[PDB]
Amino acid sequence: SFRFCLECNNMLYPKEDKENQRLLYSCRNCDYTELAEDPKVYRHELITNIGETAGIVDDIGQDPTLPRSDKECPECHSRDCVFFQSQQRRKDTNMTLFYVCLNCKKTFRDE
Amino acid sequence: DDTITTEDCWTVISAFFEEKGLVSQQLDSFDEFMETSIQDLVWEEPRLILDQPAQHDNINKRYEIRFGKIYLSRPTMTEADGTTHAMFPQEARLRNLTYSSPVYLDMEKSMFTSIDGNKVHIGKVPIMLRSKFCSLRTLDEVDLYKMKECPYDMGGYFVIN
Amino acid sequence: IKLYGREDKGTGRTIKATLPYVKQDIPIVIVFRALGVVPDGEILQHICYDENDWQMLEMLKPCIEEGFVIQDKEVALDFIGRRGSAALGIRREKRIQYAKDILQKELLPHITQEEGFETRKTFFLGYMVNRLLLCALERKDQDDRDHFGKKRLDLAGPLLANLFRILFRKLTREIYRYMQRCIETDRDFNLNLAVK
Amino acid sequence: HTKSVYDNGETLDISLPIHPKSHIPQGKQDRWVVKLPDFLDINAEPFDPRPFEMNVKTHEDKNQELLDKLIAVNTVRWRYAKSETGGIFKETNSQIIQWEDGTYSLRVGSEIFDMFTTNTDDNYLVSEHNEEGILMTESTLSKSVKLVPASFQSTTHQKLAKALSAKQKKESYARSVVTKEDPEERQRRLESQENERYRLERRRKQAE
Amino acid sequence: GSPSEPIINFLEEWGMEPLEDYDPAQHTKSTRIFVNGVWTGIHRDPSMLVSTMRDLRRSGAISPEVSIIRDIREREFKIFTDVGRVYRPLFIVEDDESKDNKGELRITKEHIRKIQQGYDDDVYGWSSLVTSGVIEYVDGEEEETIMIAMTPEDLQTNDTAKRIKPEMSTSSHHT
Amino acid sequence: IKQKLETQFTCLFCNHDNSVVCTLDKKNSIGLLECKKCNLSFQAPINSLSQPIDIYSDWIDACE
Amino acid sequence: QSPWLLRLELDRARMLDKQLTMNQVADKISEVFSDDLFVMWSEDNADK
Amino acid sequence: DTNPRSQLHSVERTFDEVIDPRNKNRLQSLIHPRKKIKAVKAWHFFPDTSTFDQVFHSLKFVGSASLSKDRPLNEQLGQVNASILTSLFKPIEINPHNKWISLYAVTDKLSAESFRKSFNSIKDDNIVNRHVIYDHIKDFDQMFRGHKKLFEDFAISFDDISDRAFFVPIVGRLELKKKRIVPGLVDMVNRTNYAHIRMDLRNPSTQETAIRDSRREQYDPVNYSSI
Amino acid sequence: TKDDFSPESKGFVENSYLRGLTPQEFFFHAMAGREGLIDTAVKTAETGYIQRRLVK
Ligand SMILES: [Zn+2]
Ligand SMILES: [Zn+2]
Ligand SMILES: [Zn+2]
Repeated sequence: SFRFCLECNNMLYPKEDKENQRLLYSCRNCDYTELAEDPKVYRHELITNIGETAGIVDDIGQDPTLPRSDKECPECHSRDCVFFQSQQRRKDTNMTLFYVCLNCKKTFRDE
Repeated sequence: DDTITTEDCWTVISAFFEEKGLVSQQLDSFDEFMETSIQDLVWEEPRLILDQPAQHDNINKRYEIRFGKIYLSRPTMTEADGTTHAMFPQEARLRNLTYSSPVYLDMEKSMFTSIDGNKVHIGKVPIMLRSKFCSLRTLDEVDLYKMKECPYDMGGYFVIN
Repeated sequence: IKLYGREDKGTGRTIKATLPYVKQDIPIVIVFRALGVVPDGEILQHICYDENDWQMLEMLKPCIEEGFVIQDKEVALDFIGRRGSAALGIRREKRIQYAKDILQKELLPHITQEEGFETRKTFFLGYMVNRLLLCALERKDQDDRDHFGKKRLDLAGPLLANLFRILFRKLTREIYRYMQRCIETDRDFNLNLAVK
Repeated sequence: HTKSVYDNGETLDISLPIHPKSHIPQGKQDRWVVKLPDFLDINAEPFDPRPFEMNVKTHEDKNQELLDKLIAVNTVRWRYAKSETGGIFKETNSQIIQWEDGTYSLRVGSEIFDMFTTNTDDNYLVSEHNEEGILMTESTLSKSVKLVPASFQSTTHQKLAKALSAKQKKESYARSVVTKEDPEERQRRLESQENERYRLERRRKQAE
Repeated sequence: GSPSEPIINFLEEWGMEPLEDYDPAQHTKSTRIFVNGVWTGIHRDPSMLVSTMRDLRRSGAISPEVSIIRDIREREFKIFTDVGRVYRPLFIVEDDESKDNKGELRITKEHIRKIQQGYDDDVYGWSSLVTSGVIEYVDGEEEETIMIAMTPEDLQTNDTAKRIKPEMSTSSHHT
Repeated sequence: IKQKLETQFTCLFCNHDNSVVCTLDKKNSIGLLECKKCNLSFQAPINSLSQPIDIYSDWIDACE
Repeated sequence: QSPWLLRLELDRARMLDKQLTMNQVADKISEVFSDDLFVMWSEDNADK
Repeated sequence: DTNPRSQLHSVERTFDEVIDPRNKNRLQSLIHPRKKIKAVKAWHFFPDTSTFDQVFHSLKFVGSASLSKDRPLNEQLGQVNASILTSLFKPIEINPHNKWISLYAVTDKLSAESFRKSFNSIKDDNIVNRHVIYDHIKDFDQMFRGHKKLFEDFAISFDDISDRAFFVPIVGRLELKKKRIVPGLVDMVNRTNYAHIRMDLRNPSTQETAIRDSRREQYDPVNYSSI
Repeated sequence: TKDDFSPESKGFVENSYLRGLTPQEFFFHAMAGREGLIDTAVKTAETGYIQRRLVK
């Protein structure tokens, strides 16, 4: 998540003040500049796990084509649950199941 | 209630085939084309406009013609001698004719002038057999034999030459 | 909407859109500003729907960096018009009008054709870019080409409609030519002779 | 620091005429913008039974007539009601009902239409002053409200369904006709006449 | 092929809100709505909308060949009135939990006897079955989102000659 | 790196066609249009996405 | 030297599987970049 | 029931079946057809007589032009603020191609509060000369969409003491977006708008009031018809 | 149901030809047979070209 100029709406780029030795975010079409809070200017993940469990919707229990199991919900302890494998579909994706209850909709595994 | 068996499924399938038939898609598509598609194709470009700023007294004359309704007719055969009569598919097959019907278009001509038309025949469209515009859609079972048409024939094809 | 740049190749992964009657590909930020959404925050709102999805944001960063040169609607329209494969030497005002013509019409015509109705086109561009990035990030399988639910069958209706449209356009052109030829005599043509 | 562009200080001494309001909002200058459905209409004019009865229109098209009947019976109206004490009062046929869940519903007669509210920010109502070319704000439009039929069994929904179902059933553009002669006869006879007058014109021009 | 204007009218009537009233930050959970491939609006309660559209199609108000698809995973609700889509009929199983007839075929012996007679008891053919809500057409894209039983015997839970039916033990229960 | 390209544009002073050559230097961000017959030189700034059509349009606007 | 810090986290599991040493990686980087980059590496007993 | 007599009879039947808001028992008798939930409160639905002469437009900010998004603007104008509730808009068009909107507001909270109280309490015929000075804040690009029908949109205002609900027509919708002024046109920009605008409150003239009454005579002729 | 890796859900015909195939097994077996026909009708031309090149 990156921020934008509050008066120009354009993207703010990181900058360093030579005299102050501080990190700043400065727009390019305007003189607006704001102090940087975090030092993590850039991050790149070679191996990532996002998109595995993030694929959750509140009304996934209304799908009739999804199998229904009897795994115990940690939160609601309901007798009815719906499970599915990982939404991320890379060639080396694990086959672990994600179980969703009909009340709390918490995603968990059998591991 | 009572359970549904396989024989009831076959009763339902029999109802399906009693209403639809086996070539219903061809006939339905052709009926849709003749009923509405031709008129919309004509109205896609409903105006031909010519203008002329005559100075030969600046007289700007605009000549515009508009396309109106589409009139269709039952297929008809026009002999060499001149007589025209209704045509049935068996005669077209025997005489190597084409089972087609004339198409008439209303053209309205306007002469706009600022100083500063009836059913014209545009062509003949072949008619799909047993469709809504075919002569065999009516005629029941008995007359179908007098016209030398097989009652088992299902239509869905054209007769060209 | 092509996504240039291979895995760890081609420097930035720029996105260039292809428009009808335009000779060369155009970066997506430029066409977005051409439709009339100049700030970058609004463009990101149009494309993405989850600010926490930093992966698609870092994928979009090179496109913004490339398109940063253009910062106004009119200049973007002029850039689109310059490559619009029209006559050479067209004036700037006529170039902008030609760009507006080629942008309102012929660009996603199935959505709309009337004026002042281009927000939907911007939203659909956002949807297309979202789908492209989503498949590029391997989050979804590429659309199946053999999926029979995405096919259509042309029966006698559509085929005859296409053929009749062609033939009727030919007849209309013949009538037009005959009218031009026969007005020189300034005669009351029967209009039953113009048709063939 | 984006310095202020305008520093001339030029000022206009324009005075606007304002009229007293028949009512004043209490506690909040909030209003709800509501989209008007096709099956619901607003008749701001006072209800005049005699012109209404004398101006009812009957059409051959059943769908159009049914739609007009539905919109007329569902139209919001008002009329002057003579009080039993001899005074005159404004009487309306429309009411707003709030249920126990807090939802709101627009009621016309026995018909009830639910309201779906979506919060909208930075949306305000203004009053236009065309003669001076300036816009004067009025209040804030906090929520956008959609009107939805309560249930399938509602008569309005059933009439709408009937009208829309039978509207798309009628489709027949081409009109049939009977050909009595050769369709090509006009072209050939007119071509013969044109060739005849071509020959006559050529002879005249050669003799002219 | 069918005109899409009635579909848009019904969608607007039943609470769909157009695109100009849409902000991605605000409606972070709303469902998009496509009609013939164009994004026309958004909706916040897609379940009741799809139920209403399906019931309207079954009652005959909407043309039975109109395709109604809900993609719960992608938060989309697509509608097709295009020409050239291949469909096929299927029986309808009463899947309403609130109904006593849950999990049973809607068609009963009364419909069968009406079909055999040829008329209703105050012409009764295939179209009457389709518009009475016991049979409906589905195309190749709507089939992605439905669960079909092979035979009416599949709707309820040692011979060397007869064939073997699938066990289907992966699912504790089926709807 | 200066890039020299032969273009089919029309000079507005000599009216000879196919006698226009576009010289753009990306290093200094400049573009020069020279008439092979008139010997006239037109200079205009260029950007990273500039193309000979851009400089030609700039010359057309400057001419009028 | 520049204030810009460039760091990267190595997967301990695969690093052990490939039978590699942090010193070896640092030496390879130093050899390919001479003295143009100052490099520090965490010990093998670090959590990451 | 296509008979005009039947339609009229339906109209009077609908008129007669209006539930008295004070009748608690009859209100509780009414039940939601689907929710099966009793009614709590009711309001009469009436049009507004004093406001039909004026023209109302729904004004909205699109995208980054949101006042909430503009943090320095909100801080300057106050974190409902009376300054927003008393803002002025000035549409100025140099040419068909170039168009924008000018926004003005009262920076002082006391002056804005006094003006808002005076404006919202206009029920008598005595108005104090409040020479309020409005300061320019920002300019936005504008687009307009018009309603084909008169009452396509209507805003609803409530009045609990009278148990009524007054609705007003909406003519069109105006959308505003943030506009970055070109550096080459600031010279003409400084000659377009103004740093301040002074508003003077005066009682409406008799002729203008008569014109407004004549305009309103279309809706309500019993209380406004000329004699 | 979705995400079903059971043998009968991915094309394992449990029955025999004498016993008869269920509709799902029938469709899967038809898919396999179609693949066989396509493979033959495609490889024949490639093999013919290869043999012609070898002979030449
Ligand atoms: Zn900026
Ligand atoms: Zn639970
Ligand atoms: Zn020259």
